[PDB]
Amino acid sequence: LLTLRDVYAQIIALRKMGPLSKVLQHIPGLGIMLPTPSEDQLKIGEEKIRRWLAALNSMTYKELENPNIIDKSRMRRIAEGSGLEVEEVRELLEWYNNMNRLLKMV
Amino acid sequence: FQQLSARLQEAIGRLRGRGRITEEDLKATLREIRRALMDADVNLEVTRDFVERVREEALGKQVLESLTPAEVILATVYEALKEALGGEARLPVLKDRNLWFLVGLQGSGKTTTAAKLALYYKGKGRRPLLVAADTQRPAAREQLRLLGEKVGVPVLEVMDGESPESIRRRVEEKARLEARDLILVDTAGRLQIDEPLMGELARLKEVLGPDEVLLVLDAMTGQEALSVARAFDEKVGVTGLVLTKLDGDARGGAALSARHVTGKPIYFAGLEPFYPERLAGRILGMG
Amino acid sequence: GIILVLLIWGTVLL
Amino acid sequence: RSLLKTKENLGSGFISLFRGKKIDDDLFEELEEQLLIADVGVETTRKIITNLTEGASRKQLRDAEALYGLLKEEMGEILAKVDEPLNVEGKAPFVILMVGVNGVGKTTTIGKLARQFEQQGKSVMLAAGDTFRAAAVEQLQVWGQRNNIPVIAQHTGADSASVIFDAIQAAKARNIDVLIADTAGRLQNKSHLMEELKKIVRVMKKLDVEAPHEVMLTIDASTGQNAVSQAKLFHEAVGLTGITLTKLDGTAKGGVIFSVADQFGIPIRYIGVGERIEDLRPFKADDFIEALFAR
RNA sequence: UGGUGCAGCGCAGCGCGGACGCCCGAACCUGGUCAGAGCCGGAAGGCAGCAGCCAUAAGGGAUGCUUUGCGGGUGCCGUUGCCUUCCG
Ligand SMILES: [Mg+2]
Repeated sequence: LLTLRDVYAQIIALRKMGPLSKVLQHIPGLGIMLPTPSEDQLKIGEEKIRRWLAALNSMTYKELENPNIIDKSRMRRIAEGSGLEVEEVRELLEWYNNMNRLLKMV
Repeated sequence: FQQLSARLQEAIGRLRGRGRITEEDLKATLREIRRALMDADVNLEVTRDFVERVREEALGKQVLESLTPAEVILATVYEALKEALGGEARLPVLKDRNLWFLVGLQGSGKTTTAAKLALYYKGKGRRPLLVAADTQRPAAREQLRLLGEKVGVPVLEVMDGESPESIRRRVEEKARLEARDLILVDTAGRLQIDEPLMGELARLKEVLGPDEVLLVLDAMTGQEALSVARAFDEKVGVTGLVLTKLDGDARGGAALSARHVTGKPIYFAGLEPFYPERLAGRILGMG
Repeated sequence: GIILVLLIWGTVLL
Repeated sequence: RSLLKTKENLGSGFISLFRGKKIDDDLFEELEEQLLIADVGVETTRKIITNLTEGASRKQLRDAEALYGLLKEEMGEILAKVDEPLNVEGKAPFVILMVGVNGVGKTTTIGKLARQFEQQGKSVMLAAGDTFRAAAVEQLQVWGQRNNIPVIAQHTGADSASVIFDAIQAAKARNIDVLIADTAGRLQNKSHLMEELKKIVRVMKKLDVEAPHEVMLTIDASTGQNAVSQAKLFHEAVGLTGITLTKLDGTAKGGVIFSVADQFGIPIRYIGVGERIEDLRPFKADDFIEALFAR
């Protein structure tokens, strides 16, 4: 049930219930339909879950703040350590900056 | 009720614009509704009376001669669902001084409901008083204080191993200094039903001597909740039922088999007064 | 209000 | 026969339905509304009505009672396409995937079916796949414990996709003809159930590139529409090659067989019509229909 | 004859540098422990392995009746010898 500390305390709570669906707990707005979130049980079928939650915990509690300092020698680092590929790491690194960005405009 | 409704709505949808129906066709919908109740974990006996009820009503409204049978059946089931919930809305009686007990198993929002019931009458011009009866687990009375501290209702915590006599001594005193016209005694709650617990609840009732006994049961259990109410009403003596978590429940085998089995009218429901007529519509897709 | 509604809802894309 | 309650709307039921009736639009409707009761299926019934009208028009029919010799033919061909007896000879061992939702009659069928093979003259080895359900594993062990039937079981919670392997490996060395094994059956997670069973058929190709040989499906009949939804799920999960309708006798919904044989076409293996082990004769088309319409 | 000024050694102290002890400490390519994750196989059970944590180099800092080398505007210390010049 400044941002990095919040990301972990949040993502960690995004597993002990599903992948849960509490996405509709702090949103007074309305939804769309039900035949759409059905593709959420698909990823659950596999013995695994997602690649994101992999290389996510495979990083220092300071390397997630400014992933910009990460180079070609740092991407392959959290790549083999998590089992993912260099490409699967980029999509993850280029996101940590988005959260800390779009948040500023909020 | 997602499942329940989804079964009934379609059960009648097959008769949406089919002209005059035959006697054999009428029997179809009857059984189609039966299974809709079975899967909804509804009492067998209640399931029969439900189907049989529609049988008489249908034949009484000349459904086998009506151009639009989907309209007759819809109105028929509506009457069955409404009566299956209680027929008409019912609420506890109020007078000079009131005092009830909030008995129930642990994990059914027994403590949460007691806090909501106090805030309800509070806005109606009443003066409730949350009083924990639990004397085994101190944490039980601790959870009631927080709830009463947010809603704005005074909570009276009892001591550990305190005799019922000593309780009534303070509950009656604190109700005089602050002038309380309502006392919500929240009894202790456990996972299962044991004799030792059923014994303390009975003695505590012979002392204070309440007027009505509300039982907060879980609707996410179905017939299971009914069996639980079959004990309290035998060892203690309940007068009403408060089904909570109705949203999570997609069946409704405890709400459609309450007035029949236990026979206890559902006053409140998890929080606002239970409206049989209202819920009867949401099931048919019109609430 | 609307924060992660347009954020986490995009993590399933990749 | 134990189908009296089933013949209330089927077979002999049509007799009192077309009794003194004239073949017309209002006639076919009165029939379709009766077929949708035995859970025959909307698509199935719709197909029967059309094939019936065409046959009751291109031959000039003015008697509804004459339709008797029509439905018995159409409804007979539906099961004739899924009428394929089960053979378990030649192969050794013979894996028999047992899929189905928990609480349907799987563990019950595995027992009766096992007593059939040994009765013919062949050894059989059980295998409690679904470890999560100790209620089933405990029964599969205590049972074969007195029937001298070998049962393979492990720690509660082990991989059910391997409980079968242990039975197969211990079958080629202990000489075993028939090899039956149960699996998990939870609809709560469609995906999981898919990959779970799918990862079982892709691994049994080690000791036998032909195993599993049969993908039996245990579904209840009294359920009605439920029996259709379940079979449809397992059909999209793995390659079903056999289905068995249990608890058919005792309910007026035996017409579900026409839905799990037309909409799917999966050749029905066995059929339940009682409680005894003998009350489970192989699926027969020119037999079930002959008794279904038996006046 | 004598009083200063000497040089080279022998004892303390001081300054600097180098060890020991303490603190901090390099992304990985060093090690142990390794949630999550990933890999291998039909399982039971393993392999590989990142962050964090612990320990530990290079490289610094504070401090040390402690230990060592070197370097001098310490000191009324005792004595001998030599010497440009100065002073009785
Ligand atoms: Mg008494």
